[PDB]
Amino acid sequence: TGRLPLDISLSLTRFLLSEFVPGVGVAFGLFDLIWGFITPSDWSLFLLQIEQLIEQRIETLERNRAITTLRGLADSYEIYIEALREWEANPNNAQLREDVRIRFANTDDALITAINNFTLTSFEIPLLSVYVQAANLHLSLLRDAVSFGQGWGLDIATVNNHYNRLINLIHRYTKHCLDTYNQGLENLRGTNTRQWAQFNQFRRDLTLTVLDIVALFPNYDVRTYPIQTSSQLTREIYTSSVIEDSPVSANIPNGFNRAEFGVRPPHLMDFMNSLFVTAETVRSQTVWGGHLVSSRNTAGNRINFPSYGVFNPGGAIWIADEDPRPFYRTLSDPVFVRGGFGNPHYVLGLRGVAFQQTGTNHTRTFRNSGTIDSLDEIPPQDNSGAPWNDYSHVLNHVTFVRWPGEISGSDSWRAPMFSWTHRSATPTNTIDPERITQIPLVKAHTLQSGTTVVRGPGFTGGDILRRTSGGPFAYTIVNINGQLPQRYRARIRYASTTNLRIYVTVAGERIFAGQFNKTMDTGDPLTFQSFSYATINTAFTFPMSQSSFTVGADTFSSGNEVYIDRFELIPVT
Repeated sequence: TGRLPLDISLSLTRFLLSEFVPGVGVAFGLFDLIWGFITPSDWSLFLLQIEQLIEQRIETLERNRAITTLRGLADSYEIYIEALREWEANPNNAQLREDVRIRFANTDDALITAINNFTLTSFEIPLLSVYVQAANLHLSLLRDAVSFGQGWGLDIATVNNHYNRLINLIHRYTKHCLDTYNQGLENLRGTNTRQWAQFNQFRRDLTLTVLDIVALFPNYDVRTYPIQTSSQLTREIYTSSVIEDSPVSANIPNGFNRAEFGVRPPHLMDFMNSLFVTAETVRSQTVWGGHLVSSRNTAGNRINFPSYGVFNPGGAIWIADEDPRPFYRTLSDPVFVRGGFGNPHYVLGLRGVAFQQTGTNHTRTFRNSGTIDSLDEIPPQDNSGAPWNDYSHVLNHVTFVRWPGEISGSDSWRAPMFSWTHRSATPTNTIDPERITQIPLVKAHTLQSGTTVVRGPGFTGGDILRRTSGGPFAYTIVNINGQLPQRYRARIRYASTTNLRIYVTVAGERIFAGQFNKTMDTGDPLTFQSFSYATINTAFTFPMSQSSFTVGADTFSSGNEVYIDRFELIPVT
């Protein structure tokens, strides 16, 4: 099915979040999930998805070559995997060492060629999801050369050069993907709701098939991540059947802008657990007219949002009240109905929607279910026969945009918009003594005054925090697994226009700090290279299994800019 690239990409994301371990495991994983699994016809569906979004097919001859190249890569990687497996079982065998060195080089060269072919082309945009797959495999292959090169018989300078290449290529490949994605998205920027639909489908599909993978490229830095690491994707993606399934552009002013207004501004993460909906009758059609969401932050404190649309507590429909299990699916029944000679105006709304719940698969219904299935847009990350366990995303929030055109001779537009977060972004923050644990700072529960959440540059997997003067950034509650006596060090992924002090406060008591360097200049676009890792030298323990953890930065002139993506806890053993 044409959904295959989304299915495959989310299964890969699942793997790269949950199985990034030292040894041959990642190499074997990529073979089992992608390169040994996808057929040529399957690779064609990767191209097809983006060709359809941008309404531009890749020119036939070049398209056929792309598929040939991908088939070539799978053949080359298969041979490498076999040599790698044989070598690992008997590493002192000189023949097996020579075989894996040669197969490594052959696959390296093939990927270099493939990536070049997908860059020097007028079809960079429709080739972008096969680019990200070739790039991903290349980073994995170089990680293997760094991890195993000495064992294979590569000399010190060779292994070091492959490491330097690996770090450079994380940058180059990130930069290609974001430049290409940014262009593609601007190309679809428009005026109308129909244009917004296509724009948002592109955003969503390329988040799932490209940006999610790019956000995990840093994990391939095996010198920075020499034990198992766990990432979280905290970005939201949006669905809206009212906007995306309408046969017509809504007759409303600035419809694109009004639809994009329903995307929440950057914020610390929160998780809906209550939803109440008011039905409105407009020009004879009953639709979703407004609603009330309530949520919990990562500390478990309640956040009560002002109601959306026109919400009346009386006769509200209960979808959820303080329910700890989120929804993984919507089944939407939109209505697009106009009169005829006299009354050419549309009502565009949601007549009914059913929600189905993670774990239980219980259904909660607004009026009735329909046949527009969110799983077609945001599919499971696995297939066990149970989407309610296999889901990739949970329903994080519901927004609502409206235009009461019935007042003034235009369309009656009532559009609920559904915000989905990747299940990796859990409603609480957990530190594990056997992992480098990555906690995006948007998983904080309170900002210091003067700290703002800003939209992420696109390659971090979500939003980031910014200050322009010295102070604490934000306050986080963490839950520590295992034995409190485990020592950790804190490592901060940051960008800064200035040298500065970065510190963490553990449980409100002790503050550990280091002096770190400027990484960029004021105004520079953020790239992979803008970010560095600040390792605070002092190892510490948590005094309680639930502890506060503050990240701050100090000792610089106001009007600089300091950005923090995430903190990491490294177990010291």
